[PDB]
Amino acid sequence: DEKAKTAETLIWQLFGKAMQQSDPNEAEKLLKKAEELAKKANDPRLEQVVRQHQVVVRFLVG
Amino acid sequence: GQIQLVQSGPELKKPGETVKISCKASGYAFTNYGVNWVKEAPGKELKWMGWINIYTGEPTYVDDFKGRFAFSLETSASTAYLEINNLKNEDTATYFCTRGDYVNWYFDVWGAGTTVTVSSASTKGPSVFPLAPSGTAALGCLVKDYFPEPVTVSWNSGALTSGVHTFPAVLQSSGLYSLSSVVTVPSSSLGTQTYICNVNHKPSNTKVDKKVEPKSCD
Amino acid sequence: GEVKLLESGGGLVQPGRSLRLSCIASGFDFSGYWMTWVRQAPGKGLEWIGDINPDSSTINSTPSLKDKVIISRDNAKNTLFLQMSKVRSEDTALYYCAQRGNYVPFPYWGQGTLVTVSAAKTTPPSVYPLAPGSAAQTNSMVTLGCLVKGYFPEPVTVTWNSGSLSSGVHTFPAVLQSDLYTLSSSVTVPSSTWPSETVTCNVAHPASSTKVDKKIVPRDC
Amino acid sequence: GSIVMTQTPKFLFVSAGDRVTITCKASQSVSNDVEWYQQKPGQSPKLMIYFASKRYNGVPDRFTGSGFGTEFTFTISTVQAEDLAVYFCQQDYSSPWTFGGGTKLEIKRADAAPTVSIFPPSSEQLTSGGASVVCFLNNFYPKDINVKWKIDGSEGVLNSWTDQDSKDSTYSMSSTLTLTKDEYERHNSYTCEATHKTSTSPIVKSFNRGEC
Amino acid sequence: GDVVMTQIPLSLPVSLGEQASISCRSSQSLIHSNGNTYLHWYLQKPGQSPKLLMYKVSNRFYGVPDRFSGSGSGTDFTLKISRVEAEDLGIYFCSQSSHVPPTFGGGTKLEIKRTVAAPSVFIFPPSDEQLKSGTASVVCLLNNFYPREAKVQWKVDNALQSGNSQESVTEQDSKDSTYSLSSTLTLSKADYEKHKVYACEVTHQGLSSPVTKSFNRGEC
Ligand SMILES: CC(=O)[C@H]1CC[C@H]2[C@@H]3CCC4=CC(=O)CC[C@]4(C)[C@H]3CC[C@]12C
Repeated sequence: DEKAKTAETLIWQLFGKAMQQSDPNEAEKLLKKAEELAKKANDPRLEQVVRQHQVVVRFLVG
Repeated sequence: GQIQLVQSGPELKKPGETVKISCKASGYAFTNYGVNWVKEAPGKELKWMGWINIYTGEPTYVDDFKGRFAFSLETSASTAYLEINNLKNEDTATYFCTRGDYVNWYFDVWGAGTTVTVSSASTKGPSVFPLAPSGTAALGCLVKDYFPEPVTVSWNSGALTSGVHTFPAVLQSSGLYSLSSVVTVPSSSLGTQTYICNVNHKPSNTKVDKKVEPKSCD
Repeated sequence: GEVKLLESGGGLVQPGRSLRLSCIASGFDFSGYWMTWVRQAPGKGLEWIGDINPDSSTINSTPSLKDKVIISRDNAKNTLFLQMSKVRSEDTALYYCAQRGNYVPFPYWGQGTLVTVSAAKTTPPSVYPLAPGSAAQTNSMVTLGCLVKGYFPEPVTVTWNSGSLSSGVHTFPAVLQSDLYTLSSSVTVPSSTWPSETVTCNVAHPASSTKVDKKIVPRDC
Repeated sequence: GSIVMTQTPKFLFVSAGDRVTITCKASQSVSNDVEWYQQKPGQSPKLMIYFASKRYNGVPDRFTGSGFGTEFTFTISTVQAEDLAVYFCQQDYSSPWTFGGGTKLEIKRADAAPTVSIFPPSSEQLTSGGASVVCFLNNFYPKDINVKWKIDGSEGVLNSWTDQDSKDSTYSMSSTLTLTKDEYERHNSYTCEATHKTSTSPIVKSFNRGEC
Repeated sequence: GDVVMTQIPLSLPVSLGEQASISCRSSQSLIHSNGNTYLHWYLQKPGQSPKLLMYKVSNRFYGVPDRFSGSGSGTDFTLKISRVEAEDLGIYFCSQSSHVPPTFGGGTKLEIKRTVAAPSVFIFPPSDEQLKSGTASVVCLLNNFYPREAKVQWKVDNALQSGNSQESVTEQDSKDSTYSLSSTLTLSKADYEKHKVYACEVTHQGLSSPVTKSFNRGEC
């Protein structure tokens, strides 16, 4: 699915942007946007990836 | 292309020096994983050394590996460097650079491993002595006091291969190596067949052909 | 082909002498496996004697028999030898040679040979016919027999018509009395087959090297 | 000291189709180096189980082996007629290698009456000076049986029993009466009498020397 | 501190065509907060880098044959191989990632199983060339035995030696699966010439009694 791949690329880009951020609120907003994009893609795997990214970002940045 | 990591060749150092090992990644997007380092000591367990994140370059070390070790990156060339300062005799080990994932947290792609050996002994050639025989009799050659590894032992220029045992080398107290090569032959052929052991040590450019005879008890 | 182990050298030996048994192996690479001698007392459990390695460098033997036996092998003729000195009455037994392999323990066994240590003297067997009486011919099946009496030592082999008749043959264990053995062997055949067809019992005694063929004949009444 | 292997039970009386279990117990740890052998009456031992769980080539699937440490078990799920034998357990963990005592397996069946036949001494044995009167009792069960010799009605007797047959599981018995030629010729009537569980009256087989 | 992983057993002899089982036990709970249990199994062959076999307890990594299975929970985990082959020999070890930092187990080695066999013992004296240099090495060789456990002792005039002998062991043979061992005793020239009788004593499980191979200095 091309749409799924594009959504995955966008999710990874958002995760990369969040990883190099200093304000945890900005990272939370980016992760919320990524979760919304994953929900729009209708793929459980993308939701799982977003959930894991949230955990990793919250641990490392927070 | 095939996803792989390439590491530099083996390293031989003296105490007090500094070494630098490289790890080059090819076959994937270098900025979507993490680079972990693993150290394996002889006869011990694998030990996680630390990891470096590509996004920001900030490294993380365990407590035991702080101070003397350093991680660095060259993103344009897709390379990771490990730098060791103030070497000791306890740092002789094999180092792997491996790729770590962000979703399942495993190490799925491993490098070949770079061996680092630290010792103050200097290059020296081997000495070959005959373990002489005295319906099946065993004989051989003893290789003593050579540094560093490895040496190659052959019988009759490779003509004899059945029953030949070549034991792994062991480090002596003085810092040099030794080993033994043995072979079993029928007793009736001892006085007819000429047995020669050939020992080759490339770092010292030493090649020795030793003839083994039954001990002249007469 | 099929793995074959064939023993030889057994029989009667007077006490205090020496004994030499041989075992020939065929069907496999004789110079690659360990070789074992095992023995069994009559009516008892097995007992392990010893074994030897391919090049005769290491020999294992039971501690109680370490000083009495000597094992050797010859890969030129595919042969294994056992030698015993000063045998006693306690060594009367049956001996097997077995292969001891790398991945399977004791997979192939020989037939085994009988060793009897006694001071008696060899005596050839006496074979007698056993024909049914006139009143025993009223059944569809009729029994005949051969009686082997007064032989020494064991064993004797009794067959009927050179092994052609294998069904309906009972061979009872021998009884020992006054240093002589006695046994009887019976065969049951359809009444329409005898005396129309010839029935002959063959008795072989290797110890006395005596072979006797005795035809079953109706009683001369 | 030598490792002592104790095997139980010593005797087994089972009917066809049942399941049996034999236990071999060591005096000290022998890891998993135990082999189970089967020996039929009058033949060489045959390897059945090795390394305590593995099955040798050609062995029917109804034989299983298990255990570890100091106890091992050998199990037959469905006993057939041709499984009558003696079974041994052996360890080769440490020299010297010791065998167990062995379990002797026996088969039950329905009771059967014996077939009785009598044979007077042959002419050649009479010529030799002796006289052997033979009594054959074929195909009965169970083994317990009484044999009586009657010379002219009046009560040198050797008794031999065969091993249990592996096809129909019956026992056969040979009774031999040994006498001198003169003693045999001094009497006419000779009777073999069988008393067995299958009947309340003895089976009588009689002959007369004058008769032939 | 760091989670401690203990693996059972240290050496596992198995035969081709059968099943094998390996146990890994942690020092504490490996269940992560989010719900997943991160226990991984790796395999390493001689002379190569480790390769992932199983991830997250029971999942199977891409390319792994179907005969590998994993199970367990809490602090007890198990790996099972239904039908061992010649290519499955190596060192297996577990790892965790649920608590910083990841740790690795000690490793279980798989090897072929065969029957017991006693060693052949030989003894080699020192040559004259070495004696002219001031040192003397005496060698005791044990040939073609199984299993790996054997004990060697050096006796000089019936006095047990300690702290100057070194041993070396080969790998399992590729044709009949046996080992070989070499024990070297090093002496100075004066100490070598102070004594007469030298002996190597071997104790092995497959031998009913210890085997002594001895010689005398200067004799033949
Ligand atoms: C991407 C990568 O290399 C992985 C391999 C091991 C992983 C770590 C394992 C331990 C861990 C547990 C957490 O709950 C937070 C994230 C961390 C700290 C992980 C971060 C990502 C790592 C470093």
